[PDB]
Amino acid sequence: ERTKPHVNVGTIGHVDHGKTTLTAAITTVLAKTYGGAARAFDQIDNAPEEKATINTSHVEYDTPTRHYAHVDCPGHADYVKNMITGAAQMDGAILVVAATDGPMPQTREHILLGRQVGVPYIIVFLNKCDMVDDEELLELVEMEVRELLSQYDFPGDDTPIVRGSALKALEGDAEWEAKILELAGFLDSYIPEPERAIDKPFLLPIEDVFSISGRGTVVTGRVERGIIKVGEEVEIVGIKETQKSTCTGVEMFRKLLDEGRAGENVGVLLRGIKREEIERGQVLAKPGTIKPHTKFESEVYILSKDEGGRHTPFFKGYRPQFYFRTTDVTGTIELPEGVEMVMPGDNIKMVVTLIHPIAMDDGLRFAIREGGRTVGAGVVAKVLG
Amino acid sequence: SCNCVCGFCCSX
Ligand SMILES: Nc1nc2c(ncn2[C@@H]2O[C@H](COP(=O)(O)OP(=O)(O)O)[C@@H](O)[C@H]2O)c(=O)[nH]1
Ligand SMILES: [Mg+2]
Repeated sequence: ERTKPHVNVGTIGHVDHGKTTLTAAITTVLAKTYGGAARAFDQIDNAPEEKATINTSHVEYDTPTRHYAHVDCPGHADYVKNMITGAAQMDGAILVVAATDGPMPQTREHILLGRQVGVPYIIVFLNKCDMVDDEELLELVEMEVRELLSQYDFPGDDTPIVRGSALKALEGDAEWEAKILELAGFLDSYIPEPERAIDKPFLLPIEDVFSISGRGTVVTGRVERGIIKVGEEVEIVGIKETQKSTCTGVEMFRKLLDEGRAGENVGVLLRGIKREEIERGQVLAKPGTIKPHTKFESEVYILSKDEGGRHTPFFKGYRPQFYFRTTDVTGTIELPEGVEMVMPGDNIKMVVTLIHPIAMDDGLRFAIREGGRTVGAGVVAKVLG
Repeated sequence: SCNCVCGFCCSX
């Protein structure tokens, strides 16, 4: 052991359903049982820092086989911002639903957003299960969620539901603390280990570009993921028609290498490629692992006024820049049926059409800007073409 | 290429 699989989880669900009570109950019960830093309600409900303004907390807990980074946010606003910008990373999500109230609005909203941003797996923890002494009832509160998760394409019929109480356990009533651990079992069993950047296909966002008389053209940048080995084929995707080409060499700090790997800045030499055949906004990629698209469906968050966002709303015919990886491309937006204006601070489904194509796939994040001044954030929820 | 500590750059 020492440093084992790192998994990013989080808590979601309608307000005061017990998300922050569960987080605490987890650090604690887990800290006891397996050993680690424990934390309680009162100081986990605090909504500090930010970066990518979000009110969030962070906690780390361990299981005999995994290390978990858990995220919990005070209110719905913080979750939307986090899931859309991608600041709050989740390989899996713990949907905390009070058996008392049952599936509420924000609960559906989180399952929805969750699907729009890429949350790959959702585990359910039916909380406040101590306030209910019924048996046939919590049988529904569960069939509600099953059906619901299914509404948005989550295997509701297979989603693990855990009846518990982030309170009874949290305090010490081991009888329920056993649920905190069973939940922890599903984290380990139902949440698959995240694939590490190098394991994914090769993607290199082009930064600088210059030609080499006899051989062709070299492009530079950081490997976002994958590995580019000298001699393999690669594609130039974006803006113009995709092109093929062999990598005849890699260099870094003037030293030629046999390969370039994720997390590194390198130079790749494209055999037969002319410098004018390269545009900024293009990427290098394992042949056929990503394609150029010009239209997509996205979920965007418009920065609020107090986050430095625009002081005024925008209307149809609004045409800003969508910043992708390296460059911001121009696009037109189509708003939801009967949506006139989008107010600062709002989040909405948006169909965007770019004037130039960009390499992309569901899950790609991007910034919405005006004059190089970022006013919004989004994630591609569905490439339409 | 064209870098040497940590800029964007290269060679080939
Ligand atoms: N009786 C009882 N109280 C709970 C239970 N789970 C959490 N608490 C209470 O329910 C409220 C939920 O707080 P919190 O975790 O901050 O809510 P969240 O906004 O959904 O994260 C608090 O007032 C807790 O005391 C439970 O299962 N039973
Ligand atoms: Mg809370």
